[PDB]
Amino acid sequence: SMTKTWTLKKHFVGYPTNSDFELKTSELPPLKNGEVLLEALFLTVDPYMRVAAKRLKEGDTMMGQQVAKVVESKNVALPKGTIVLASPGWTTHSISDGKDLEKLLTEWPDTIPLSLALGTVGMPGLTAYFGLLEICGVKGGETVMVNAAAGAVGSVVGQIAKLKGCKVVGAVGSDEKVAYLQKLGFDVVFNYKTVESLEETLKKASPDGYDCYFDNVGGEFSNTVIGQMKKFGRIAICGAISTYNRTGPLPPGPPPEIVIYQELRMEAFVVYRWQGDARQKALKDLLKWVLEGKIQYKEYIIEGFENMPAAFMGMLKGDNLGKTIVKA
Amino acid sequence: SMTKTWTLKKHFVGYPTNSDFELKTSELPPLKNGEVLLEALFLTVDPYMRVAAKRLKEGDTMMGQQVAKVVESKNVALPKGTIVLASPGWTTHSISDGKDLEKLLTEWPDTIPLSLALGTVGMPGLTAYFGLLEICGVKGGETVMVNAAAGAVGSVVGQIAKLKGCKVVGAVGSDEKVAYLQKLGFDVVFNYKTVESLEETLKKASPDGYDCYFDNVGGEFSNTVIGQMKKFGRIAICGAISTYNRTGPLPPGPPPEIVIYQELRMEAFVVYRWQGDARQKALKDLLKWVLEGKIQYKEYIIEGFENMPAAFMGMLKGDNLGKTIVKA
Ligand SMILES: CN(Cc1cnc2nc(N)nc(N)c2n1)c1ccc(C(=O)N[C@@H](CCC(=O)O)C(=O)O)cc1
Ligand SMILES: CN(Cc1cnc2nc(N)nc(N)c2n1)c1ccc(C(=O)N[C@@H](CCC(=O)O)C(=O)O)cc1
Ligand SMILES: [Cl-]
Ligand SMILES: [Cl-]
Ligand SMILES: [Cl-]
Ligand SMILES: [Cl-]
Ligand SMILES: [Cl-]
Ligand SMILES: [Cl-]
Ligand SMILES: [Cl-]
Ligand SMILES: [Cl-]
Ligand SMILES: [Cl-]
Ligand SMILES: [Cl-]
Ligand SMILES: [Cl-]
Repeated sequence: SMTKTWTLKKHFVGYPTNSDFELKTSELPPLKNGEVLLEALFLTVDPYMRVAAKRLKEGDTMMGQQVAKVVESKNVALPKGTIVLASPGWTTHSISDGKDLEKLLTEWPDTIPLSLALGTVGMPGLTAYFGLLEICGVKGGETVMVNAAAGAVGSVVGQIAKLKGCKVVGAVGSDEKVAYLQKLGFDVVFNYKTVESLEETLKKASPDGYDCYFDNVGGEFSNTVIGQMKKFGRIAICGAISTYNRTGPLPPGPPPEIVIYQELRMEAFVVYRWQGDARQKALKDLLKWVLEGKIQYKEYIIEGFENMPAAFMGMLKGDNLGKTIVKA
Repeated sequence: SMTKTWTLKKHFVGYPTNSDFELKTSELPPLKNGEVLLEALFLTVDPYMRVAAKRLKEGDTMMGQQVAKVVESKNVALPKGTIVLASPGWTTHSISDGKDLEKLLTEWPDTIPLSLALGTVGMPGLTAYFGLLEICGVKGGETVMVNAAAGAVGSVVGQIAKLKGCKVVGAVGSDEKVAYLQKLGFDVVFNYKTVESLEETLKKASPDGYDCYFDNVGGEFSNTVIGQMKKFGRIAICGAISTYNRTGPLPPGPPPEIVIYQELRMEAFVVYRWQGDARQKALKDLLKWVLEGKIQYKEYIIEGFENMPAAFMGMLKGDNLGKTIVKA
């Protein structure tokens, strides 16, 4: 069985470029007993891959998750036709012994795109769920600041916060994204590229400050928000996408006098802290909320495996409205 | 009755120098009913004063706490001879209505210097107690990193950590402070000014990394420690003394990739979060541990109120062995 694979040709320097990637074709070996052949249906690209790539050797396959189908099987538990979540990296076909696969929720209806299993009802949505509910620890009535708010993580954060009775202020990177989050029920949404002053916009959005900060961006954006956190405010550090492609030193941290006298609690997290049973319960909640209309979503589906680098680079730049997914 | 007062003549640039301070002599107003006249016995100088000074107007009294004796009284609860903690600033004599004064522990013995009420068995010791036990949440068997470790905060952090069954690594600025903390039972103590590599020294001190970081210093030192924190490691942000006297650009924040991958919890605190009740129980614990020999101490007593600016500057620069105190 042939396969195509995207490899890291050269470690990224700044933003990735086309030349940093190399497509290779190879033939996979026959299956051994207990193994399955997986055909990728949908492949995700996500900001963490800009960081995780630094641990690869040049020539290695780019890491990542996909929704795949078993197209040949010598595994009793995994017959032909089985849909799984797998992480063989950026490849069209792969062989698995089954150990590391995750199966689709049995509740998964044929009325919603399978690509959502990589987004809203997948690891980004779970990142939003646990970051907001357990790290921010919202109980209701808080004012929550969320950046990269039209991303797959941030848009779930804001919609769950509304369900919990919070006020939500969201920062986005385009005018279309403003309308999107307006439609989704955010209390305040602004385009951070076009406001005159981030400081003044955040102050008008919540004159008495912010209880919780769900931080995907980092850098100077976060320095500005930290200056508007209430005493004992909570920051959930999910990502720092404004920094991952840096070529020079990081910006200065926030003035320590602010952090100390406001007695801020800042905790970083990764979704895999929560184990399988907790993630399954949360995925079922996310799916129920989607089917009830309480969580809406947008996807940016790009056709063609050959476009996966372009998908990744466009996503890193914020060029796309909705979760970026490649359809094989 | 006359008083001498140290005022801020010029806002500090970098570290203070002598010409930034001005000593003034004035006559205090007569005592009204319910008031007491307080004579300073011991006055403390502490790093937070360097930051708090930025908010003063030129001519204002420098802020700070002292142990004082009631020498004239119209307040039945505070007869002449009563010893109190008071915060009138850097002044030899002051008037109080009594409302914010604190008597010492009832069981305070005459075998313990009164000046310890400004150190090990006072606000520095309480900062150490709550920061380590509640913000870091040590439970036993952890490895603790503490910097500015020979101050009253740091020395109490290390000795409480030892009595809880932790390993403690301390960073100090002089060889004499290395010997002091070695005698106090710190597992590893190093002079950060003379090591070839802070990264390598911290690695040798704890090859598997740090569970808890009690941080008084901040800046680049803390960025290095953050790269050696264990997964779910906890940072108690008490101070950032490396930034208080630092000219020029502020230091970069820590690499977000490390903070997020290690899922660190970083919380700032001030001792005033804990109300007078819980502070009293902690103070009793500290006194009992001093009397049992589980917490030892060293003070650097400078004679003469006229030497208080010099005491402050030497303390800021790390040049004094033991908590710096001025004896009036
Ligand atoms: C899979 N996962 C959890 C997660 C987080 N950090 C990791 N870091 C590493 N090194 N390795 C991992 N596997 C990893 N996984 C995810 C995936 C995507 C997003 C995320 O932020 N995605 C963007 C995608 C933006 C877009 O598609 O436009 C978003 O805003 O939702 C977060 C967590
Ligand atoms: C009173 N207190 C709490 C505290 C903290 N920050 C504040 N900040 C401000 N602006 N105002 C306050 N009153 C204040 N109080 C204290 C006092 C001293 C130390 C302290 O760290 N002292 C040094 C003294 C160092 C030395 O003498 O060498 C130490 O390391 O023990 C900490 C907290
Ligand atoms: Cl190119
Ligand atoms: Cl390499
Ligand atoms: Cl997987
Ligand atoms: Cl966005
Ligand atoms: Cl819930
Ligand atoms: Cl300065
Ligand atoms: Cl130090
Ligand atoms: Cl020290
Ligand atoms: Cl000594
Ligand atoms: Cl991880
Ligand atoms: Cl205890």
